[PDB]
Amino acid sequence: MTRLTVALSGDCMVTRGGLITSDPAAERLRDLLRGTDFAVTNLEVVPSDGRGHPVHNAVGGGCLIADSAVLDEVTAAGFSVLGCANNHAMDLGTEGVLGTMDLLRARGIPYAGIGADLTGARRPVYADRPGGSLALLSCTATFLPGQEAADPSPELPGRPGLNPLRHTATMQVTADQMDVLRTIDAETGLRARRAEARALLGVDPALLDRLALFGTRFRTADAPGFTTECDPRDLDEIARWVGEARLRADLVVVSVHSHEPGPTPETPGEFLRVFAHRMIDEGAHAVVGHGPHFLRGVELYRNKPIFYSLGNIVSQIELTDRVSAEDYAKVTAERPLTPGRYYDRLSGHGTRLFAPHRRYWQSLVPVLTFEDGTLTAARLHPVDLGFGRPVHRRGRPRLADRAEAEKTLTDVAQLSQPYGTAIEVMDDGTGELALDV
Amino acid sequence: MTRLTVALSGDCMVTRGGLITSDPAAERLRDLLRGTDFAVTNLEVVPSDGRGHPVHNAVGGGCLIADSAVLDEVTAAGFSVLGCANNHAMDLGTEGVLGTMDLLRARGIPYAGIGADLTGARRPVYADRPGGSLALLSCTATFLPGQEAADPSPELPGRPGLNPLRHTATMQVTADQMDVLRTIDAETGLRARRAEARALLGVDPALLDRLALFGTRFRTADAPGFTTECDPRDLDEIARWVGEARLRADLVVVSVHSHEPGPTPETPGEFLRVFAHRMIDEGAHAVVGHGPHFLRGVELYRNKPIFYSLGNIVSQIELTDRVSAEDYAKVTAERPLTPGRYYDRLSGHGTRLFAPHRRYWQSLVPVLTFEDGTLTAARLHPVDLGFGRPVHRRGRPRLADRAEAEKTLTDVAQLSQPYGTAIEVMDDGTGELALDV
Amino acid sequence: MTRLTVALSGDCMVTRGGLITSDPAAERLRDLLRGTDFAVTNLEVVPSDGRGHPVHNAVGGGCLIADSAVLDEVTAAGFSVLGCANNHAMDLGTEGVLGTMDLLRARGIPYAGIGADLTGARRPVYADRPGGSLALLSCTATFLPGQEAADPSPELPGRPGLNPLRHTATMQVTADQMDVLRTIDAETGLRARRAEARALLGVDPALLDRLALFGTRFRTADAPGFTTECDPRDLDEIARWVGEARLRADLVVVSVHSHEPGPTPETPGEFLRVFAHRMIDEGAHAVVGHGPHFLRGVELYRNKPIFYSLGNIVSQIELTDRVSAEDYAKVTAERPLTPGRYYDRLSGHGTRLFAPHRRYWQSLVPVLTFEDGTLTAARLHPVDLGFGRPVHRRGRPRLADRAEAEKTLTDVAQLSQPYGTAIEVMDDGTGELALDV
Amino acid sequence: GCGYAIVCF
Amino acid sequence: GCGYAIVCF
Amino acid sequence: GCGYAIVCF
Amino acid sequence: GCGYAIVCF
Ligand SMILES: [Ca+2]
Ligand SMILES: [Ca+2]
Ligand SMILES: [Ca+2]
Repeated sequence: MTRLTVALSGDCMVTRGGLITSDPAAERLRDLLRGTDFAVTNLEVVPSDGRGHPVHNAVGGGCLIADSAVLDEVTAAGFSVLGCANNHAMDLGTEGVLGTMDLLRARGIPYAGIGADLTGARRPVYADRPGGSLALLSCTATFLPGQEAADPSPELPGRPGLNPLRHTATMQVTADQMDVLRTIDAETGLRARRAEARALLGVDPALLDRLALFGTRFRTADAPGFTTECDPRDLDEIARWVGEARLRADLVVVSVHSHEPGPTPETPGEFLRVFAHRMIDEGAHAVVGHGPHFLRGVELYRNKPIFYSLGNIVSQIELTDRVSAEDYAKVTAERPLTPGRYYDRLSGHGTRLFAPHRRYWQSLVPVLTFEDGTLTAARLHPVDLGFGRPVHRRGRPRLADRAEAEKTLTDVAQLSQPYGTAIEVMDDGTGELALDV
Repeated sequence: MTRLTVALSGDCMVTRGGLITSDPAAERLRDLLRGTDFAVTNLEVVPSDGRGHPVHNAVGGGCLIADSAVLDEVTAAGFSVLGCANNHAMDLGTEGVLGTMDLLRARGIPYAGIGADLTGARRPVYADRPGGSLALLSCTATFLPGQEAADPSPELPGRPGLNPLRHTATMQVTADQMDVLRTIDAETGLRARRAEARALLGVDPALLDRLALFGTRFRTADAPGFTTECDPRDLDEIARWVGEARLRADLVVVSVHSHEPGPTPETPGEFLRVFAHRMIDEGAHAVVGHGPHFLRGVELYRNKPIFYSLGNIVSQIELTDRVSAEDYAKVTAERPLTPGRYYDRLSGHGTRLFAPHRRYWQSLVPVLTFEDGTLTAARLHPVDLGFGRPVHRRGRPRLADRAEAEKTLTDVAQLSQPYGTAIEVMDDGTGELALDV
Repeated sequence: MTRLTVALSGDCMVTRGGLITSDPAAERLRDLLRGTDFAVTNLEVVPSDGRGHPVHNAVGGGCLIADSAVLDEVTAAGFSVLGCANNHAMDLGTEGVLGTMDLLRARGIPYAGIGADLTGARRPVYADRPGGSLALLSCTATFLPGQEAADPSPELPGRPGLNPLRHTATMQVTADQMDVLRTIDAETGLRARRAEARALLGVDPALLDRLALFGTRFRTADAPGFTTECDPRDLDEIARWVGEARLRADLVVVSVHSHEPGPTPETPGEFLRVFAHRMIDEGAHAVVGHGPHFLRGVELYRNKPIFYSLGNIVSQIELTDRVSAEDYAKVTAERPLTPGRYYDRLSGHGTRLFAPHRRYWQSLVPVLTFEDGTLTAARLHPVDLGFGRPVHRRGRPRLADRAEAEKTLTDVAQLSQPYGTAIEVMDDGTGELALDV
Repeated sequence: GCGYAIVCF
Repeated sequence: GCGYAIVCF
Repeated sequence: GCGYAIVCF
Repeated sequence: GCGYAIVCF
């Protein structure tokens, strides 16, 4: 009956024009994206005509702001539905995110994940085509506290911001380790400095056999360990909107931004896996993840795919022309710096950060085919971002050649093996997931 | 030659009209304030006509927003120079603080501590009278990270915000306590989750014999202890502007907001004392502190006074008509709440928070007399905020009657005794500091 | 690997529509410009919808202001990157140059050389195409003092303006000539009128064996002579941005406006040659000059071309419809003048200024080919501007016919001979530089 | 932004 | 806002 | 702003 | 704009 194709991708950190080069492998990527019914990416950059003020985002790597003309590069390349909840959408504050919504709506680009209040950030966006409709929901587990949007009260408006997926981490420690922690709390004088809060609240907010010291949760356990768990409010609220989107579109896609690592850098946080299973339990047809800037595994759960990380589809951080004063201060200089010189110094003249490692310059574009909601095909198109090229050329995407596509498909297979995922490989280096249907 | 009088006060948390009642003791307070050359207070509330969006400030006790008409109550009561750097000036975000600056300038009220960028927040404001001039600088050590203002770069504007006095706390632990902390770091799996940051930065950001675990600084020492120290950039920058103000006014007053407790709730943070000494070293004639909502000691340093905390001069938190949705969520309710009901539930129907304790409803208004920069008199006027009165009446200030003024003057003397400060007491309950001049 | 073509041209003084006529030689010029990857010209006219006020620019020949619709003529003709730093961009003041930036950005035209502050005027603009990117920097050595842009201070904004290349001229005189100059200074009473400045500054600002009289620098030398030298700040600052542009684009082009003559009208100023060598030393791939309204020589320096002057690509000064009152005053008239009559009288009914001489109506459009930054071809296309035609038709460009193209190519060869430049000549009158690669 | 005092109401 | 990973560049 | 050339038309 | 006086502070 209804047959729809969806292209997925990761972080779109675009800061310059000419996104699709004259390379035939790059033009074939645009042809691939244009040929689908819907093409989703995560706008990991603030398009701006000047509205707002830079926030201090040292932990996110600095501000990521670009001329709003980059939005024409995104649409001309083939992307048609935008997820905006990430740790950079608020780089220009509440006024910046209101400016982003204005820019996207004036260009007729559907988006989700940000809004003038919390409900607007949580809502799905519905993209309608002659062949059918797709609902996109977008959330992020990585952001500066306070950047989440807020809903209005009877007396005050809401707050523009992002759709949050909060989570808590608990340290499991032995009883003897717990006793030393409380000993350190008492003997340093730290417990004495909570005496006022004890009188005002009536309780010591550090005794919960839980315990909250140094802004971290500790719990007595038989063996040391580390746990993560999604905020119940965010999980139930996002799931609520997923069930709503299921009634009003053929396909529901949940895009989640998450930098958080599991026990290993390539594994997702345990909470993120619980989140993705819940989204499919509620009716989502796919979960697309991003954040780490490298690829993570792919899981098939109840015959629906979870892409824990598609990495970067566009990577032009080092080419941004808008560096904030607080960002400049992170580099000690004997003379005022130009942006390119600042990024060269920040990376130690290229010897650290993302440039030296190949994992940050390989990507993947899945193309999913659905027939009345059933996944019938999941093609995998490896993407090359130009590792080792000059800074002004690396970061633009093109379909990887045969040899490098095969290495990328091998990585994906190895990263997805713990989930029982198998891949068929074509002669050109592209592949597809082995499905049970 | 030049003789000037300065009235000082603490937190002005005004949310209603009729600030000065028909009580003769309240009208005499207005007469006292009006009779000085300059009257300084800390505007601990966002006056607003609607511009901005509420930020999440749970740690500050919620949002503190009021009708801008309260500014007429502040000036009619006698206050004439306003310090605005505190942990509530950003309760409506960057747009709110820009709206506050607009409101203050349209009413011709001199202010300092906030600005459209960092320099503007650091600048002194110069209040000129026929008898002479006073320079006010205002900073805060308590605020949500990111709320500090930012200066512009060649490519991006600054960020509106407050004048910050940042500080770091270090836990001194024994070597055996340090070994258990690193053991907990390794055995829980926490050290494993920094593996990516180790590759990107080239170092483990937790090994500094310093150490940074759980977002807290640890240092090996012979005995456990607790240290605090001002951020060197903020200390040098604020001191720089103090020396500038010294050249352009008779009197330089530094107002610093600080909730941070010392070893005991009544003692200031060690960093705050270093800050106050530095301000007078640089040429300030007085340092007025606030934040804790109760009184702290008074110190005479190089014949200049340091008031570590003057408490509240106006306390009408529970009467605010603008409660944000995130604030409402902190109280579990079976029905939507009105503001007054919300505050009643938040305080456990009056059995906790500030209402049960008398220290939160006594205040002090010092009146300093300077002659060519030399302190010649420091009168102390105890102020009563109506402990035990109904919520709609407590928080308005009046000169305390004889009996309660004497008890307040005794508290101040006891809180100032560790600094060697002596007080003379008048028959009406007012007093003055014993000076060496 | 990367192969890019760049068309260069001189002053674009366009004031009317129909820039490209139905002449096949003019349509072939548009085809040539459209066929390159980038086409650069110097916008020597203020496009305006009415914003700003005319400045007094008698020395520049009057105001040069046109309907903003001429920008559509510029882009339709094939020009795609605009250099704006010249001695007419400020003809409508700071408000006019802000209006020009608005007009160019609303039409999506990349530009450089002007900005809201000095940094913005110094920045390169990056033009991205599928085949690669070009960075354009634009400066001017000819402008009214004060028209240069200014950067902001902590308390005041910058000033919109142009990117300056300042320079100083020193007169070398014999010791006996120097003694007469100081004698004239003393005996006329001129030295007496600096008595106040001597007391205020503590020195006589005329004794530097340097010497500054009559707003001119004099130096004792063995033989009389004339020297020029670039301002060290401007040279180092422009070079700094050139090195920045080198990191972020394949090709860096520096466009410099300079009317200043050398010992002969056809030779460039000595400072301009030092500037051009420095630009290529810093990494620029080409230096395009303009200003004099006639052609100057071409130099190959380290295998990169320097075009000291490409003259006019469009010359419609006498057709402007917007003549200022101060401009009108330069022509004594017994009745109020219409623009065309004013220009006829100003040129003495065509017997002086630019119309009588053929050098002001020949031009050149170089087309450079680069392969991975190496110059592989430099084609030369002579352009005819219609010498001797009626005023309403001369000034529109077309590819010169064979006979006149040959004469223009001969001029270029003779003007470039002192630099050792050789030219190959085709049968149609076009040519190309002899390269060492 | 209220590290060791926890409460800064 | 990047508790245990420290870096989320 | 046209010191020795005098004319910069 | 301060030809022979040089300084017009
Ligand atoms: Ca991210
Ligand atoms: Ca406070
Ligand atoms: Ca010119």
